[PDB]
Formats: sequence, C-alpha cells, structure tokens
Amino acid sequence: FTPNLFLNKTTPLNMNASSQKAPAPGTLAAEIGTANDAEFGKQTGGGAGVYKYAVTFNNSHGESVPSNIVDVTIANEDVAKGVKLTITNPVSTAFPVEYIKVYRSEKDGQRLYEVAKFAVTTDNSGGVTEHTDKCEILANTYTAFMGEMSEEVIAF
Amino acid sequence: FTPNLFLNKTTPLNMNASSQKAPAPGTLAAEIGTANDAEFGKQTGGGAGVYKYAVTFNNSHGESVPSNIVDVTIANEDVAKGVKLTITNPVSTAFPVEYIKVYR
Amino acid sequence: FTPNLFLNKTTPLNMNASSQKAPAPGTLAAEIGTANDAEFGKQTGGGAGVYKYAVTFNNSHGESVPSNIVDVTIANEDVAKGVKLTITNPVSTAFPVEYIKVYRSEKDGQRLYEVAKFAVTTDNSGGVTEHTDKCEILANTYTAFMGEMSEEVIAF
Amino acid sequence: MLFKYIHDVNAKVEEGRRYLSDVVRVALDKEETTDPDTQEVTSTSYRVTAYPVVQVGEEEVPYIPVHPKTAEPGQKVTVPTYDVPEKLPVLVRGRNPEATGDYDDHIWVTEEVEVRPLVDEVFKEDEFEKARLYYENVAAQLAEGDDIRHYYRKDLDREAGHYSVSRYPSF
Repeated sequence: FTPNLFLNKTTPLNMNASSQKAPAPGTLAAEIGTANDAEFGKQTGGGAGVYKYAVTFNNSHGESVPSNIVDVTIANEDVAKGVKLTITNPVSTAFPVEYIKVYRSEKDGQRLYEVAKFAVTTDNSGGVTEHTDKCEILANTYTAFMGEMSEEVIAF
Repeated sequence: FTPNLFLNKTTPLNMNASSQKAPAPGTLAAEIGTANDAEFGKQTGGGAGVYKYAVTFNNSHGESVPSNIVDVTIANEDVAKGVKLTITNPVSTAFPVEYIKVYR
Repeated sequence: FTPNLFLNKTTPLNMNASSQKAPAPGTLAAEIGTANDAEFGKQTGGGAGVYKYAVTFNNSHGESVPSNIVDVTIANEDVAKGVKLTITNPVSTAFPVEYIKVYRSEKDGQRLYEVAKFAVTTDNSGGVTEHTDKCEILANTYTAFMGEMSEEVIAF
Repeated sequence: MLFKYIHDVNAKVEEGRRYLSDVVRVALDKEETTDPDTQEVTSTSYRVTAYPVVQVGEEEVPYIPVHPKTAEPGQKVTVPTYDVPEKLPVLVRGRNPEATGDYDDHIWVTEEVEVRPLVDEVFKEDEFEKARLYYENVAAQLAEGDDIRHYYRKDLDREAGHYSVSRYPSF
C-alpha cells in the first residue's frame, strides 16, 4: 500500500476562474433523457431524488466561471433513463473553448463536484453540444489504482 | 546668488501636443464658484476683469492639445468667490488621463 | 559565348500564392483596343487567333493567385489594334497591391506565360488600371545579351 | 474597412494591460461627413486603428493555397469573425475582508477593465499614401513579435530648435 497525498477525490466546484486567459461562461439546459442503461439506481437509497447540474468551459489556459445551476427531479421509474444536457457556447468569448466539465451534486445535496470531462463538438460561438449523463461517477467519491509496477509494463 | 537657466516662470500654453501618446482632449466649463476665501483682490487696482481659462490632459507620456477656451467675467463683488471648473474626460482615447493642468 | 542556366524564358503561370501576406486576387476584363501600332502581325502565320489572358497582383511580400481567365478573338483586321485590359483592385484585401504581372498564351495555345510587368495607377480599394497590350513580348520566348564586360563599363 | 489584418500575439503580449486578448486587429477605414439635407459630402478622412477583438461568429470564404499546396476549383474554408468588446478581465492581488486564518488571507481577485484602442490616427482627404504607410508600419511592427512602440508623427509635433519655448519643464 502506497498512500499518495496528491490523489484526491472529485474536485468541488469553484466559483472563480482559474486564469484570466480562460474562456467565457455559457448556458446550460437539462432534462430527463431517453436512454435505457443509466446507472442511477446503483446507490443504496436508489436513484430517486433531486440533483443539481452545472458546467464550465475550458481551454489550455484555465477554467471559466460556472454556468447557471439547473435542478433535475428524477423519479423511481426514471432511474434507467439518463439526463440529456444541452450546452451552448459563449456568444463573445475572448479566448477559444476546447472542452467542458460537468458538475453534479449529491442526491438531495447542495454542493457540486466534477463527474465528467469531454470535448466540445464545435468551437463556434453559439454552438450546441448534447451529452447524456448515465451517472458513471458518483459525486464525493475516491479512486484507487492497482497494477504491476515494472519496466516491462509501464515506463516514462 | 546662483542664477539657473532652467528655473523659469509659469509655463505658457502651447498648441501642439508634446508626444503622440498623450491622451485626447476633452471639454471645459467655468462659472463663478461659492467659495469665500479667494485671493483675486490682491492684485494692483482690484481684481475685477475678464479672464481666459483652458486645460490640458496629461499622463506619464506627454501633454495633450488645449481644450476649448472659455471666458469668465469677474465683478468687483465676486473677487472673494473663486472660479469653478468642470473638467470632462475624453470619450475615446488610446491612452488614459492621469492629471490636469489649468491655464489662466 | 557564355551559357547561363538562370537566363530563363517567359515564366509560366503558377496557380497558387507564394506567401501568406500576398494581396487578394481581383478581376480582369479584356477587349479589342483602339491603338494603331500593335505588333501582333509579326508572327510567321499572322496574328489571327484566340488568346487567353490573366493577371496577378503583387507587393513586396509575394505574388497572389491568378485572377479569372478571359478569351479574346483577334481577326485579321484588328491586328494593328491592341487588346485593352481593365484591372480592378480587390475590395477586401489585407495588404495593398503594388504592381501587376500580365500573362498571355500563344496563338491558340493553352498555357499562359508572363509578358508584362508594370505598376498600378493607384493602390486604393476598387482602383482601376487600364493597360493596352501591343504584343511587345511573345509568349514562350527567350532573351540574350551581348556587350562589353569590363570594370569601366559595368560594376557591382 | 478598406484593409483588415488579424494578428496573433504571444503570451508575453497577452499579459499586458492594453492587450487582454489573443488576437489584435488592424484596419484602415474611410469616413465622410454629409449635410443633413441630402448626401452632399463635406469632408473625407482616413482612420487607422488597432483593437483587441473577440470572436463572435464564422463565415465562408474562398480558399487561397500557398506554393507547396494545391486547391480545388471551388474549395472554401471557414474563418471566424471579430468584434470589439466592452470589458476584459484581469487578475490582481488582493485581501480577504472576512478571513478566518493565515491560509485564506491572501487571494487573487478578478476585476474587469475598460477596453481602449491601441492606435487611433486621422488623416485628411489627401495623403492617403501616408495613412497606408502608417498602417503597413503598424502591421509590420506587430509582426516583429513585440508590442506597438512607435507612435511619432512629424506633422503633429512641436518645432525643433526653438530654445525660448523648449526650455520649460516637461519631465
């Protein structure tokens, strides 16, 4: 066992931009999706509850300001259906946008944490990116790694 | 007694900017103030007369061109009240303003 | 007799720009002029035929892409009258134009070669330059120099 | 806008107060003044300006190849459009008024500042060559890889050699 001090949990949402060269904030719209393999029901208490969603826009220079917060209500029969997110690019960004981070809160919670990270479909101003959330990563959780540490398997 | 060649009097107004990085000119307005400790009456033969006012906009790079020239008429009973100036910053300038000079 | 490999013939036309900072392409119109001393009749078979014309826009940085290509038909009676070219500057260029290169084909040919080089009347947007072609130079031709070479006549 | 030049500045320039964007636009334009009654113009002038710009959209333009490349007869490419913003952010050091310990006293705050043109010059109806030369010089000096440093114009200057006037303080 090798405890690492820089291996942390899901990063909590930050209300300030990380750098002045980061892109501008945008808008977010959320609703119940139409998939059939969502994993919201794997929690002990089930998937029923209220969740919060927010996104930030990113480039190679830093992180932008959080977008608007949207509340989604999930019923006990909708746990198998994911959440479809509609992300809109900033109108007049001063720096380019490259990828997005999705922030979700705990079940019936208040604080948000990062749960996803994917690239934009297009970087044009006002562009629209559609993503379906299947609750792959639960908020406020940790991650560990195991494997064979040898030159024949991994190296820099 | 040490006479200095670079020690001079009040600087006369110039109509050309000292550098191209000076801010843009603005506008000036003047009127009789409401003070009660002006020293306009310390001149020979009173202080009532007609005066001309103009301002320039300065920064660390140079001095702008003079603004509009306004005329103020001071009566004999108004020598104790000062002259109030209303300096307005330029709308669009490449370099910002830092301080003002008043020319009389 | 001193042969030189860089004493080239008329340069053939290239279909692409030579630099990022080259001017934008413009337009060209050609028709029969009103001159009376054109030299199209000095060729062996006469001057009757169909000729193709094109122009390119130049500055200190490089050369632009060719403009549109037009066809001019010269009869046996219009040989002494030159061809009038109307060159129009681009309206949305990044760097301004300095001079024009004129490209002409052979008698009923298919390729174009450089036959003229002159400056513009004005470099303003939408400027119009008029030039009359009197066939001073024939396409696909050479040029040779003879003279006295000594320090008292020519030097660098 | 007769001419338009879009230039990309590096990180050192992008960190300056006057350059708070990754792209600088240089342009030359013609202006006219008309009587209110009809289109009777009174004067014509040329203006050379440089602005920090932001992206606001895209458009379709023809493709212009370069010597080591070849293009299709009707190939087209997409390029972004730009517009002048109003305020741009910048991070400065600050203090937390409601700090609780020695670990959250010093912070970085974000403040928005007004955007001003880098260059703004006006030329009369004549001397279009002077305006073109100024525009080309500004573009080349931007392409040199540093800030815009030279603004001197001989026409708008005080007379040299006038000792009775140049002796006054200017420092």
